Amino acid sequence: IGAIQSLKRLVSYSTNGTKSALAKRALRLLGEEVPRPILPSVPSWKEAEVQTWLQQIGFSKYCESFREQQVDGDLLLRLTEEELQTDLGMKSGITRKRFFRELTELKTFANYSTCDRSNLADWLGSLDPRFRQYTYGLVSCGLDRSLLHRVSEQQLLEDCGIHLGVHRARILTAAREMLHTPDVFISYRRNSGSQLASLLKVHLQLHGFSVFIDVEKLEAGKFEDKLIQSVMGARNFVLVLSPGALDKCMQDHDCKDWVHKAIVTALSCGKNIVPIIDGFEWPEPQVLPEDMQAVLTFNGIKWSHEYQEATIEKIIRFLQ
Amino acid sequence: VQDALERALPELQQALSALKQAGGARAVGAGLAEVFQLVEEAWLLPAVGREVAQGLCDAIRLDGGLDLLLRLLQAPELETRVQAARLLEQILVAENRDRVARIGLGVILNLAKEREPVELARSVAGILEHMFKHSEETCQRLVAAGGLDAVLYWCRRTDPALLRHCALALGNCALHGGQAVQRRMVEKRAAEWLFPLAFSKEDELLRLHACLAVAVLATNKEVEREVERSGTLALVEPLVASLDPGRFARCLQGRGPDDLQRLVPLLDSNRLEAQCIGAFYLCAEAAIKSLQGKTKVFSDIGAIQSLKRLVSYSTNGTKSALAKRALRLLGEEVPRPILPSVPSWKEAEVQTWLQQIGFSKYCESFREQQVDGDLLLRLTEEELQTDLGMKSGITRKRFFRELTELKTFANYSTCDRSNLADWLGSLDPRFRQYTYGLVSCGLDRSLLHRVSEQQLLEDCGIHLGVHRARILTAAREMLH
Amino acid sequence: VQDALERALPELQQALSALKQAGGARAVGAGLAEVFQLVEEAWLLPAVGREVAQGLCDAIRLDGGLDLLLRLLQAPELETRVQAARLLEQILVAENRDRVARIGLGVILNLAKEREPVELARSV
Ligand SMILES: NC(=O)c1ccc[n+]([C@@H]2O[C@H](COP(=O)([O-])OP(=O)(O)OC[C@H]3O[C@@H](n4cnc5c(N)ncnc54)[C@H](O)[C@@H]3O)[C@@H](O)[C@H]2O)c1
Ligand SMILES: NC(=O)c1ccc[n+]([C@@H]2O[C@H](COP(=O)([O-])OP(=O)(O)OC[C@H]3O[C@@H](n4cnc5c(N)ncnc54)[C@H](O)[C@@H]3O)[C@@H](O)[C@H]2O)c1
Repeated sequence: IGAIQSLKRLVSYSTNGTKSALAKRALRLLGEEVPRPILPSVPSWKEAEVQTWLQQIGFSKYCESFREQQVDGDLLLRLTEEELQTDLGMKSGITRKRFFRELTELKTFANYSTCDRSNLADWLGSLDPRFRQYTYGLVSCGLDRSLLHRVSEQQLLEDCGIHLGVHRARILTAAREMLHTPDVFISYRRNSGSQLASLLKVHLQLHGFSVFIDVEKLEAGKFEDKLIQSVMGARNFVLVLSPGALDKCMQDHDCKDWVHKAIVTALSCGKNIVPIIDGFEWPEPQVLPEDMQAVLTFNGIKWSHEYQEATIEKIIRFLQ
Repeated sequence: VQDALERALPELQQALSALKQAGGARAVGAGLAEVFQLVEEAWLLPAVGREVAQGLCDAIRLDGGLDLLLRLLQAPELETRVQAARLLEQILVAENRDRVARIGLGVILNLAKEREPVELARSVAGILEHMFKHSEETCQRLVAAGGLDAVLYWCRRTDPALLRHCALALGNCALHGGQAVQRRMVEKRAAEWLFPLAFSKEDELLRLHACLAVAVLATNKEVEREVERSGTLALVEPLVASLDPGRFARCLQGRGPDDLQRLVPLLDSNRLEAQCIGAFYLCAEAAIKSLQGKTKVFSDIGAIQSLKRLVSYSTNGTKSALAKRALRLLGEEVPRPILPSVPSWKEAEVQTWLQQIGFSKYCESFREQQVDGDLLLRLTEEELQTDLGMKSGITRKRFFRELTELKTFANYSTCDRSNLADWLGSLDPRFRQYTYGLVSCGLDRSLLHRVSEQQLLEDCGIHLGVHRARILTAAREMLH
Repeated sequence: VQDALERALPELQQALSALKQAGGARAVGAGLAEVFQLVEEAWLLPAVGREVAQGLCDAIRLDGGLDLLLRLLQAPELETRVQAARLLEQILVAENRDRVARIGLGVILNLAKEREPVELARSV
């Protein structure tokens, strides 16, 4: 009767685990082997995936034909009548038409994530689910959603390779009728201030606040060429106070520590300094140099690791 | 080999009978601890305990203990719940994952809502991590429900192992999810939560798996804009440049051929960070497979020709050094970087370009015809078919794909007067192949407004009419 | 052919061990002068010292002395800076240039800003 090849098509094109498990059990209780589920990224196929796709659907005669010609997944999506007839030894047009039916079934169930920029396969699928075979043919010509209104019928015939004129008319009709300086600077300590600074940057960029990070990237000998351009452009300032944050800022009477440079630059600018305390006691005013003693008079915010959302909202209520 | 199996089967029989028989409050957790300790003893055997641990997981599955663990995950007590979760974490093999996809989905998903204790979350993150590796249907059922939100909330923690489990969970979900799964991750900003996971200087594996997840999300062309707006691609290349693959190859015992096929389209997706991640991982795992004797897997899958394309078309020193080290640790030679001045090529550079990309059969064909770089840029269908003995159109089409890749990365300084290649590149980066075809006709920026379609077809040799229409439209609307 | 290699390897081993061990203000520059004088003796051999100088640059690279020179280029003293620069000038072979492109970019670029003394600039 021929239910075995239909079960092989169920296994090789499965989007459900139950029918695939039942088809694998049905092919296991019979006398033949079970096939494998194919990799959907067909433009990412090498030669072995093409050979496996040949072995699973019933083209075992033409396995040596594609291997000598070195046909990968990029050449399988772009194969025509003449290359099947002359170069591949597939002289019969009925065998070629069965191969194009299997190619239609393959190019329906395919992942085009490596080349589709504007999600053209879902545009083709919203009209008719058999239109998704020309996704590679329209993407490989350089098209997207913003360029289909200037495409003609000859460009779909010759370049995109759409042989049916009804599909060309429907694609043209549907293409014509419905288509047409950071703000928050964060200084942190190298030892235990990286994760809290990155977490503050993520929770501020969830609300659209542009945040500059990587002070340590500018610690490669660049003295003041980019720190001034970062802080002068920064609308606000966040001082991550790790446990032991201002230890290296004590007795630094030569302006060598980078966190001390950030504090002196922020006090020279006069920006809104918002300290973030993560288990850190307030240091003495007299042990710090006189160019940074004003940081102890700003309204700091204590950090809670299990109640972070209200703390981030309190930070957002204390910014511009 | 089979002695550890005969030592470990009846002990787990007695332990699973004790778990099935006793239903107390503290002896059940003690039995779970005994089974989990025997699992720890099973996985820690050098080159023995892999098949032993797979057989013991098969013995747990065939006894019915997986349904017992699914019952104990719904227990109201916390201690037996965390021991049942930590026992279920270490037994998720490819035969158990089918059973968990059949029944166990929805029970672990119920534990994904309880997020406050750390001892649940450290194991449930690993359970979801290994359950993202099953299929695309399980990825859709976890992302559409509250399975992705649990990982994206647990990325806020400071646990140096739970963040590893979350990084591997997002990486496996990006590898095995699909189009709609990547859309529901990135539209819910899953790439932004990897930023503390890509920067944390406490662990080195954690940043690597975070940048792996970032690169696999960045291999999708409909996604790359929000990933560049996330800012996590800037931390990939200094991380790969600052580390050495030999130490991370000695630290890790490799991955199978199914997972090796996931690292290959990282190199052919024309993004710098994804190519660096793929070259680093294939170099480390090529060192692993060169310690063993199974280096024929890369020739069966085909990553060697992609590494040769990385070396022969390198614009970065780090990915080129990693690809040269990966090809050196294998059994073949490394290629040389080509000279970009293709109109300045003589015959020997053309022969070298043939030898580096896989046209060793046609090396004697171009030498007798005296094809230099000027004739290589101006080669067509008929000269390949008749004069060069390349009768097959599929071989000609592979040669034109390699010619497209060559004429994309080419120096035209000897003939381009008005910088036409940057004019072609500003529209579409695949338009730079016709730079020689438009310059060789005598054109520049001040003459494209009087060019017709027939002049682009016959003289410039543009075979695609869509590209002809776009070039004519851009020549008419913005030049003059 | 290989006699100059066997004469020049343990002397550079002792000299790079003296550069790695001593961290003074004037003996380090004397060790840099000894290494640079042996480099001058290495490049001035008729049709012999090419592969010999390449092997000695490989021996300097595999010992870790290139990172030592990159550390001494960030020294606050001027004399050890100019001897480290003049030593780094004569050892830039195609295998060393990969290491300098990996790490050494940005340290030499920092010396590109200091332009007034001639003894730095002639070597940089
Ligand atoms: N030390 C540990 O605690 C430990 C170690 C490993 C696994 N586990 C547990 O095991 C479960 C996951 O294991 P898995 O089996 O599903 O892994 P997996 O299938 O997801 O990863 C592939 C593994 O299979 C191996 N492999 C498969 N085919 C191979 C081949 N042809 N040649 C060489 N190697 C091949 C690879 O080496 C690789 O380790 C999890 O529960 C995990 O916690 C624990
Ligand atoms: N007298 C000196 O002080 C002296 C002389 C030479 C080099 N150096 C130093 O060496 C470094 C640069 O040397 P380099 O090796 O990088 O030079 P290079 O590679 O930039 O220049 C090419 C050199 O390699 C030789 N060469 C390479 N392949 C050859 C081949 N197949 N056949 C014949 N000759 C071949 C050439 O003769 C030529 O001298 C610098 O630091 C420079 O100061 C110093």
